[PDB]
Amino acid sequence: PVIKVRENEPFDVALRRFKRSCEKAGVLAEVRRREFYEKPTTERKRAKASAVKRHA
Amino acid sequence: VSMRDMLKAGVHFGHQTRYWNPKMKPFIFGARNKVHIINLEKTVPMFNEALAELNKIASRKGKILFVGTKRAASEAVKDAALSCDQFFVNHRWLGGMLTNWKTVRQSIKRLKDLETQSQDGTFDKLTKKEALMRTRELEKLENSLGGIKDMGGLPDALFVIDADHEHIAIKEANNLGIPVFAIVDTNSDPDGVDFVIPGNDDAIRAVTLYLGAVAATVREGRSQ
Amino acid sequence: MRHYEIVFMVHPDQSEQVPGMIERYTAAITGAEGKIHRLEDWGRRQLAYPINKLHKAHYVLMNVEAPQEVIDELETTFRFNDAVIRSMVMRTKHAVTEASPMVKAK
Amino acid sequence: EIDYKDIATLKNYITESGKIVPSRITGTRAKYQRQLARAIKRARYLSLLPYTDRH
Amino acid sequence: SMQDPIADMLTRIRNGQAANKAAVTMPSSKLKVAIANVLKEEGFIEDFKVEGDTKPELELTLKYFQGKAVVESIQRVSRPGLRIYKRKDELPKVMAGLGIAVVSTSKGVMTDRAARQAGLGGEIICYVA
Amino acid sequence: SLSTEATAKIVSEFGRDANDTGSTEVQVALLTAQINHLQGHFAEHKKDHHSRRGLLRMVSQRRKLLDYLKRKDVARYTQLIERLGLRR
RNA sequence: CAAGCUUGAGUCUCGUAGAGGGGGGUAGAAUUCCAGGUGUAGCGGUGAAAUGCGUAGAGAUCUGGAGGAAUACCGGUGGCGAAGGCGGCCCCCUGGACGAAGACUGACGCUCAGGUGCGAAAGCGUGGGGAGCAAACAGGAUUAGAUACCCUGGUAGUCCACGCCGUAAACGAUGUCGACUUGGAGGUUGUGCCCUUGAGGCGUGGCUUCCGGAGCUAACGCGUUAAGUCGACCGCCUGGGGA
Ligand SMILES: [Mg+2]
Ligand SMILES: [Mg+2]
Ligand SMILES: [Mg+2]
Ligand SMILES: [Mg+2]
Ligand SMILES: [Mg+2]
Ligand SMILES: [Mg+2]
Ligand SMILES: [Mg+2]
Ligand SMILES: [Mg+2]
Ligand SMILES: [Mg+2]
Ligand SMILES: [Mg+2]
Ligand SMILES: [Zn+2]
Repeated sequence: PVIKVRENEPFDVALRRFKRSCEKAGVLAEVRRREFYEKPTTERKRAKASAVKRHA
Repeated sequence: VSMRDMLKAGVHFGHQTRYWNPKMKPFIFGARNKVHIINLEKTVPMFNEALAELNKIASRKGKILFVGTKRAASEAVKDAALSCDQFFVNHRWLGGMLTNWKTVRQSIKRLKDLETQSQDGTFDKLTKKEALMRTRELEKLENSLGGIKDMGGLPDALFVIDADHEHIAIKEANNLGIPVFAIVDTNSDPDGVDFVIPGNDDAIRAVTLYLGAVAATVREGRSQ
Repeated sequence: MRHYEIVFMVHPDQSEQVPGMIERYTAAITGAEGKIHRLEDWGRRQLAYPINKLHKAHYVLMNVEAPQEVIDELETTFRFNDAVIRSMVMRTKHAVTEASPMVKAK
Repeated sequence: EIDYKDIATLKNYITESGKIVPSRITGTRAKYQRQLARAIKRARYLSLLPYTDRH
Repeated sequence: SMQDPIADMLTRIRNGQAANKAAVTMPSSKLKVAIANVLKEEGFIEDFKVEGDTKPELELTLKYFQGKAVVESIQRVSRPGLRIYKRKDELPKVMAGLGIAVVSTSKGVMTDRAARQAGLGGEIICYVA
Repeated sequence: SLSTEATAKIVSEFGRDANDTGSTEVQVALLTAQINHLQGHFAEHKKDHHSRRGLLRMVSQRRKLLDYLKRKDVARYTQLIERLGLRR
């Protein structure tokens, strides 16, 4: 998520862009995911569970 | 009724392929546009055969309960039912109307007490809340029990619009040995029905056709 | 005979040896009775990311029909040769003989 | 039909930071998703595409 | 593998019957045809046919009564894993005689009743009621 | 597996012709060839257990064919194994 | 017992998909470390702290280099394998599965006590390797205690080769093979047909996920991938503790 402010665009709008670029890019989610070791069995467990919830 | 006569109303139209109940394989012509098309070759003789037994039942002073609570057709079932001096259920069927008739019968007494009192007993001197509050009760009872209010006993037959929608009523009948005549659409279960009439059970044009036919044959069976 | 798509990219400072490397490679394929089916000298081209602190590098493309022995010789001599900063042989189910998107893209 | 050399087509399927776009977003068939990712991976090694926005 | 084709026959009948099927069909064999004969003659099926010469397919027309299957039970008795033979004076009867047992004798396949009356014993192929 | 030229060749050698592609002798020759080629493979790749289960299948399968043949025509069997240099 | 038969089972041809196996190369991200430039008083860690690290200049930033280990995105009730299990890219060696068409062999089949082989992790032996993680162990905390949970470190081990071990909730807690029995919505992967005239229209195989019908079941639930209806062969159970 690289951003370049355009002319006569307020610092705020550019910022809001930037934060949404990272929301889009999944940075913090990604960093959260890796802060700590997850066992393979555990991430397979997570994967099934979300497949399941993704039925409405 | 005629094969030609039925086809116009769209009796032949059914539900989609995806919603069918397999038991109804025999009565489906085939399908087009992902919609099941019922067999009118099968419908008419079966329907006529339904009318005959109804005609017989009506000719021994048999009481016929029309059942169809779809909002779209609720009125048509009433006029159809009243046109032949019989009884109906045209809004949500109260479970146990037949199987628990002794208890539901009390509500009928309540109905009559209420419309009688509101007219001959008249009141109209009220408290100002009772006018609507008693009408409230009377209003409710009327939709629920307006059609069977004078039925007196258990009916001798049921005629039903949509066997799946009205599965409750057809099940009570089954338990009481009361024969069930029903419009049974491609998606429904024909097992509860003694005389299965397979055709559309939604479209007001189709509904009125069977019903218009049903009420007419009662009068013939009545007129003797 | 197996078919291969070969790509090798040469250190720009040695771009002048590239003619010779082609002549030689061909001769070892024709020499093992293989065929050569498509050859594109892409010349210098900008890199997507730096490699060995280089931007740009001479590219060459080759589609070839040849045995394992000569293909073996080619994979090693690409390691050997220090001019070749990156290379890749990939197997292909059949010959190819249309311009690559590179020829068209210019 | 898909070739790692067709960087024009390959670009439609990567993000601003050169990350492969999942089949979900693109709505690309599952057989070819794989074919694409193998051509994007091939194209990356040959520096015809970036791995990351960094470089 | 397919080591008892008679159980297979019994079962194809039983299951198609349970599935209110109009007919059932199976690879043919003299022994199947001999059993089908007894079933038909005792009124447990309508009729049967075998079609083809080199790969004969046998077909049984099932039978229904009060929207019910005429065949109430149909079970294998003797079997590849345990052959059952009986003597004339030991011949079982099914449902106290209301059903039948199919018996294979020196004089071909017939019912318990038939074999009894003809002074014979045999391999007890199945019960039917 | 065996090459189409090397497969076709054995069928010629042990079959009634080019199309006698399923005779017992042919089937057993083809298995023989592939077993002996794979002798080379597992010499270098001892840790390729998965492939080996496939080789072991070719073996157990050739064994069943040889027994059937022996049962049905011992004379055809002796020739076949001597010719393939088997049994020791 | 003898001759057969072609539908079971094989063989042949051409293709398809795949983290199936083994070997060899190679890539870019990051951590840690080494060497420097800029910079200066903190960094780090926690619930709060302290141990720890930094004026021998840390941390932060930029640059170059060493090394090991794992391969983001793709990625998915996706795929492959007998099971264990298998995921960056490329090549080489190799096993299995499936489809289309027709030819060939002619019951060559199913199951399998004993036997043989495979078999996660931890563990063992010899020699390598060693970034990160981390049993043991040390130190700081918490606590009434705290041989723990948390923090700062950190050895075996985790990695490679060649041997050993032979066990797991090694699970679908469901043995293998075959035949038969209503349906709906999807995923995946072959293949025949249709102005390919649209990212489609009509069929036909393999695998798979979610519902559900009869039937089954103590119930939960299973339900054409059966826990339904049958047959062939094997393994196993016979109250709890003791074990
Ligand atoms: Mg680094
Ligand atoms: Mg293969
Ligand atoms: Mg023959
Ligand atoms: Mg060790
Ligand atoms: Mg610790
Ligand atoms: Mg040790
Ligand atoms: Mg155990
Ligand atoms: Mg279910
Ligand atoms: Mg149920
Ligand atoms: Mg005990
Ligand atoms: Zn309807």
